[PDB]
Amino acid sequence: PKIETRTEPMVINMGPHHPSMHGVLRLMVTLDGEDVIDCEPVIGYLHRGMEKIAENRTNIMFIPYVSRWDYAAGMFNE
Amino acid sequence: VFVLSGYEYFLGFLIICSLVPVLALAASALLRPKSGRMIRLTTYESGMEPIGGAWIQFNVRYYMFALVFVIFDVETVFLYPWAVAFHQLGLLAFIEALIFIAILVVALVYAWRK
Amino acid sequence: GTILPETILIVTLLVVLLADLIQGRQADRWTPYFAIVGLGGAIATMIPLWTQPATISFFGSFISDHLSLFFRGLIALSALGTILMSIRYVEQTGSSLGEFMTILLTATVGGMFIAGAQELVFIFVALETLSIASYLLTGYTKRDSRSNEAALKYLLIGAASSAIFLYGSSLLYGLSGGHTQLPAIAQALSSESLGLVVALVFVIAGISFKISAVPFHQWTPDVYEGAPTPVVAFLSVGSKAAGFALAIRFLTLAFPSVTDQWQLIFTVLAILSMILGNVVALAQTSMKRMLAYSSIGQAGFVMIGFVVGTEAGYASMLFYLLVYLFMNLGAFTCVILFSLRTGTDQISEYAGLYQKDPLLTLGLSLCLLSLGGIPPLAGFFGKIYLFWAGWQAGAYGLVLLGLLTSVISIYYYIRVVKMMVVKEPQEMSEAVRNYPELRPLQVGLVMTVIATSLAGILANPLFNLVNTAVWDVPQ
Amino acid sequence: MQLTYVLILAALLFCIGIYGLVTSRNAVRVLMSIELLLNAVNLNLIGFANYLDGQQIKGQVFAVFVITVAAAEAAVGLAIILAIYRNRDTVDMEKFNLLK
Amino acid sequence: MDLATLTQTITFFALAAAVIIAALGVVLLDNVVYSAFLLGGVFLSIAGLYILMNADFVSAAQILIYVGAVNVLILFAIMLVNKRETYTPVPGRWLRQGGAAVVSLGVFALLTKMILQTPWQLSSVPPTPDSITTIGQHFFSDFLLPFELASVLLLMALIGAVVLARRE
Amino acid sequence: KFLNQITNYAKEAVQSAKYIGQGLSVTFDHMRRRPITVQYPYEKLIPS
Amino acid sequence: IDLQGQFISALQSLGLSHDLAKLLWLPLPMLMMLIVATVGVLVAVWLERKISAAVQQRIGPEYIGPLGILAPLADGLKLIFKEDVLPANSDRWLFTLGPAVVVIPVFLSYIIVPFGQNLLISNLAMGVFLWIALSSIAPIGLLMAGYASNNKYSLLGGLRAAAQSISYEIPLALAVLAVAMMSNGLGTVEIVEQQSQWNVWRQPIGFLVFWIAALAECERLPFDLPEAEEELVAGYQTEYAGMKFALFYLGAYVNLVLSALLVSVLYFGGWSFPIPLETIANLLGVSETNPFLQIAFAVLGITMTLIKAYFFVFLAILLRWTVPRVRIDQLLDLGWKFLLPVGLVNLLLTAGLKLAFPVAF
Ligand SMILES: CCCCCCCCCCCCCCCCCC(=O)OC[C@H](CO[C@@H]1O[C@H](CO[C@H]2O[C@H](CO)[C@H](O)[C@H](O)[C@H]2O)[C@H](O)[C@H](O)[C@H]1O)OC(=O)CCCCCCCCCCCCCCCCC
Ligand SMILES: CCCCCCCCCCCCCCCCCC(=O)OC[C@H](CO[C@@H]1O[C@H](CO[C@H]2O[C@H](CO)[C@H](O)[C@H](O)[C@H]2O)[C@H](O)[C@H](O)[C@H]1O)OC(=O)CCCCCCCCCCCCCCCCC
Ligand SMILES: CCCCCCCCCCCCCCCC(=O)OC[C@H](CO[C@@H]1O[C@H](CS(=O)(=O)O)[C@@H](O)[C@H](O)[C@H]1O)OC(=O)CCCCCCCCCCCCCCC
Ligand SMILES: CCCCCCCCCCCCCCCCCC(=O)O[C@@H](COC(=O)CCCCCCCCCCCCCCC)COP(=O)(O)OC[C@H](O)CO
Repeated sequence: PKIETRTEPMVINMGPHHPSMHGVLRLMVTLDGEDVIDCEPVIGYLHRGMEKIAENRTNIMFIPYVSRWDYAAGMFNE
Repeated sequence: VFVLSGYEYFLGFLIICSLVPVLALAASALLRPKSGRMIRLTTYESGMEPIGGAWIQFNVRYYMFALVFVIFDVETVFLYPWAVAFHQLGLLAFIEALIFIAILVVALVYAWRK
Repeated sequence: GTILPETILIVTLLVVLLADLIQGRQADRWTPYFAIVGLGGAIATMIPLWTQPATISFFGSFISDHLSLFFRGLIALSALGTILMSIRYVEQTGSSLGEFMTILLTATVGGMFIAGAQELVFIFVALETLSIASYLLTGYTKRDSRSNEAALKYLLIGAASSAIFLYGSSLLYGLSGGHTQLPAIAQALSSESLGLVVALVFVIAGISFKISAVPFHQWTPDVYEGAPTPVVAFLSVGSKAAGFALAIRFLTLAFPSVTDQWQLIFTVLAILSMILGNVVALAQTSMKRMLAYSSIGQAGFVMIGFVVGTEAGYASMLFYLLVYLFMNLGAFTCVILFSLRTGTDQISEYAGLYQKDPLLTLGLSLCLLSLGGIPPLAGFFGKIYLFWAGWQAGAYGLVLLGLLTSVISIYYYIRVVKMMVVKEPQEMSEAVRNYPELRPLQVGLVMTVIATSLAGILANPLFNLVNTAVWDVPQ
Repeated sequence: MQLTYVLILAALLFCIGIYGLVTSRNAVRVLMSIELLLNAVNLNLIGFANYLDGQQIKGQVFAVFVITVAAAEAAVGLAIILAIYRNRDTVDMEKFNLLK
Repeated sequence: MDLATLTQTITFFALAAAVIIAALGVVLLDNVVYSAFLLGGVFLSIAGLYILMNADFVSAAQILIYVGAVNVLILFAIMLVNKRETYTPVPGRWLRQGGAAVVSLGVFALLTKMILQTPWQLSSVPPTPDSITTIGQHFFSDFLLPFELASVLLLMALIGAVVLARRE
Repeated sequence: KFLNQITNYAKEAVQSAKYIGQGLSVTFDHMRRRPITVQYPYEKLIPS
Repeated sequence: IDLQGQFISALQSLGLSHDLAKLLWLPLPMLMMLIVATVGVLVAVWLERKISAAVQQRIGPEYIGPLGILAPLADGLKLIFKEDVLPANSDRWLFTLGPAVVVIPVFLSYIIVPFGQNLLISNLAMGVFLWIALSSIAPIGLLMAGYASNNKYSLLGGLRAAAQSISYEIPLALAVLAVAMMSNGLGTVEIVEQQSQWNVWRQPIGFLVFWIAALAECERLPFDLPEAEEELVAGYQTEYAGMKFALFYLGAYVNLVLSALLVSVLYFGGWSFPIPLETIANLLGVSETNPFLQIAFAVLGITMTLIKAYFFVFLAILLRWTVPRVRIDQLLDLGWKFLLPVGLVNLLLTAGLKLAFPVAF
């Protein structure tokens, strides 16, 4: 029922469920006593395949699609 | 013999207050869905699976902050009857309590300097 | 009320703070001095109140008679001798020196307070002040596993001994109505009962832990190997001083001398100490462990001073307890000086030291022979007075055992002088074959060695002192 | 509720603390047993103060001091245990024997 | 023969049973954290026993220090030293276990005989209710040396413990 | 050397107190304005 | 009036063993204080949700009751009916006990909340000191909620919670110390009856220290570290589902009404409509046995206590949305580096002013 502390660098998973507005990013980060040794960001939880779609849609068919890459401002990418 | 006046209420109220959680948590147990056993029973790791190993990388970060707390927790116990009885004492007790507090201040400075 | 008897302790107390704040600001400091100066001032503060005033009490909670001054000066001198040895020792280790001298001076303050304390609460507080600082000093070199295991062992034994002593103190407070005072308990209970015997044995269990009386001895051989060697030097002189002071002030003055079953108990413990601590010391390979068992044996010797208490056994005990300071400070200074240079090792590595370093040999052999009881030397007269104070009372068996154990001790004390002198250039140990070729260490070594060789024949000036101190023990 | 009952209870707590201090193998449990022992002592002191010396209570101040110093000795003992653990990497009290 | 004394007896025996069971759990249980919490249970029961003995200040002080400071320290340290407990059984165990058991039972019987035999001086005068002002008077009149030396005790304990548990 | 550190500490503490008092006043002022909430089920927002 | 006198007398009129009547009365105040504590919890939840909405140009709950009055009732009844979960390898008995050890001593500290004289459960001799001692059991509850979890996420939250609740216990005691210096004692009624014509005007530093320490009891968004959602998900609470989580949700607002009432009684006083009311001899009222004047002054005292408790509840749930959070290390520097020195300084200052000017102290 416990976690068995041991003198190593600890790896914590700030996984895909970010209770914030910073999308879905995994960020497996290790730390040695309130530091950061190195983090491995695990992106890709929102790869829907826009590049392969764009090859099969005409321009006016694709222009509604573009407002998604970088949501916000959905007019730069337009 | 017992001459502590006010006690009668601390025992009865201790009972009636300890009865609040063990009654609400039993009323909730009577009327609530049954089991949810299979995979409801895992540990929340932001949706992913626990990485394995699962240690903490022990730190003295929270032993020293409890050592220094024990020290001054004892200090307050030593200082309470001095403050409550500061009327009958007068001077020459302020001097001794002041020596006590100065020693504890040097202790705090030592803990704060490292 | 009458805080004058405290201007000896508060001085040292001030040093504890001043040799601490300077370590907060500087961290590379010369606190070894103004700590020697602090103890020197604390000792010089005793001359005004050694003979000038009569015996005084703080509030009944502390007494400053001549016996108290004797033991306070004894513990202060032990701390002064330990500060000298521990300068280049804990500095050679990657550790601080101010945070060590504060602990050492606090242990000294506790030992000095427990000497003149005559109340249950204050006795407990002084004893625990000594014990906590003893644990902290034992586990100081936190890099070595032996030091940590020794500190853990010593703490687990000493805390249990203190719990037993506290149970005895609570029983003693409950038997005699209230009266946390010591002299007000003798007036209350003046008859042997089961409660009084149980309180007596439970106090003895916590006294013998301090003075190393067997079967309450089994920690010194494991603590002397573990602790830093200057901590061991302070622990074999100052801790026994405090323990014997507390035993005299407690047993004689609190436990109504009508219940002198403690004389039987201490006869048992002294016989057992003499027999064990000298027989087992005979088969040892390290110098610190040998000195541990030797220290047990010497405590057994001292315990025939106040087991026949006759105003001459007390004086014999005090004189041997004073000479033991010069013997053991000088026997530990040479051990430190050898383990510093190259050795860092045991008895077998002493072989051939007469060629490379003759001063260390001439200083260590003198102290080992003094411990053995060799004529003119501080130890011979100490032991002769211990043995005659034992015959003059009627304890034939105790003295006839002390003599045989003195021979057993001469054997393994001269076995070290064997290695130090005998060897030719082909029989030097590997630690002497490459022996190299720190001023306070030498100036403490020379002083303790010239004291252990002259305080034997120039003993008359420090027999009147012992007698005026003994005049205060009740009987 | 008599003095003899409180004293027998304190003696029995002393007994249990001794058993735990000698038998237990983990290293923090011996410290907890020492705390049990000191509580068995404080109970004696408070019982004596309540029954024998009830006006100028002197066992209660002595008990305050005992509690203070039990806290201090615990603060030092856990430090000693952390130091020995940092090097031996265990708390098995049957592995701190550097002797024969 | 009263309703007050009946409550003071029932509560005393309830707290005594709690003390015995929790103190046996501290030393017998195989898991160490259960012992760490039953220790706070012991301390709370003894704090109640103090209140039942007209000592209201020292009970609150015990709750502050033992089940509020020493217990939290013990819980932290028990967490710091978790390594899944691979204790291999040692042969010379039944010897020391049996010795501890017999010496404990013998010492307890001896103490019980001593307690039931000696004639304590009960001094039937009701105690004082204002038990904290008296403790305040004794810190600076009678117990001035211990009150003053406890400060240096705490300082040396802090110094030494920071030195031992430091990280370098 | 040591007085400049203390005067900087004071100039930081009093600044942190004023910059909390200002925010407290701003928030206590905010609760006088009419809520901009468009209480949907009974105050539906007419589209463009 | 002395309702206790009438109750015990009318109960002894029909026999029933007069000494037993005094035992048959304890449940009456022992549950009146429970009632007022539960109503205070409902009020605190409602005030938080409706004041955070006003601060942000918003509207709180309005479709539950008339004004969202039934919002705390719904939020509690939901958590009652929720399925409780106990994860795979978590302990089974320290799990369901953490949320109860963090709650029982928060309720028990209501013995000393006066609400006017003779209107409190058994004014105790230890009073505020008993509360200082009882407020040290919750860290055991947080360590228990963290140790009994297979989630290393939540053990790290239990540790940083138990390490914050002990950081703000020394200054919280050094402020009550300076108050008890002036108060001549520790009982709350005896602490407040020194206001006979307020301690905030003579302890202007101890008030600040006490209030900051009480707000830093893992309570408010100034700190609320184990509840700081963004940095870590709920800390130790991240695994409690039904009533076990409602015990945390509840033991954190009762621990706020309690602190508001305590600041009121220590530094302001649950009595004393500001003028020295009991010097209303100008209406020639024989207070002593006036059958009413008694009830009128009772109502005045209750209202004057609740005004100054609501003042601080309001100010706390206003600072929640005004002060930015501190990481954990800027937090542990408030205690032990700013609040502990200033607490000691305030204690020494009160001592010096009490020794020099024994009048007004
Ligand atoms: C969720 C939160 C809210 C929920 C409500 C709580 C649930 C209870 C609902 C029932 C409400 C009906 C009760 C009517 C209130 C009048 C009763 C009263 O005042 O009774 C008062 C008496 C007084 O007691 C006596 O009071 C005497 C004198 O008053 C003293 O009171 C203080 C002590 O000194 C003052 O300092 C004062 O100067 C002093 O003289 C003596 O002290 C006696 O020793 C003492 O026994 O106590 C008593 O029985 C009172 C005991 C019952 C407590 C209930 C009080 C509820 C608060 C209602 C306040 C109404 C405000 C105005 C209402 C109209 C709107 C404008
Ligand atoms: C056979 C089966 C039996 C099973 C038993 C179970 C069944 C239960 C029975 C019925 C349930 C009734 C429950 C409540 C009834 C009310 C009882 C009461 O009135 O009890 C009266 C009690 C008792 O105290 C009173 O106390 C005084 C008497 O002195 C004595 O009273 C106390 C007890 O001794 C103290 O010790 C005091 O020092 C002592 O001297 C008074 O004059 C009365 O006599 C006395 O009764 O009142 C107090 O305790 C003060 C606490 C109340 C104060 C109210 C302040 C109210 C708060 C405001 C409300 C709004 C809050 C909402 C906002 C909140 C936001 C923070
Ligand atoms: C004047 C009052 C008189 C009575 C008052 C009682 C109030 C509380 C109890 C309500 C009556 C039913 C209780 C039975 C317990 C239980 O849950 O059984 C299990 C069944 C579940 O159904 C069952 O579900 C079961 C599976 S499961 O476990 O629920 O998933 C399944 O086995 C079963 O066949 C299926 O039917 O559930 C019920 O019977 C009721 C549970 C929920 C009822 C909530 C009522 C809310 C009342 C609170 C608000 C009132 C305000 C204050 C009033 C004082
Ligand atoms: C922090 C966690 C807890 C730590 C400590 C827990 C330990 C509990 C504390 C122990 C409390 C001590 C013992 C209580 C003493 C009971 C007897 C007593 O107190 O005497 C009083 C009277 O005692 C009683 O009458 C109380 C007995 C009843 C208490 C029983 C508990 C009540 C249970 C709930 C009520 C149920 C009622 C319905 C039952 C049918 C004295 O009266 P007084 O204060 O007025 O002083 C003067 C006196 O009136 C005359 O001179």
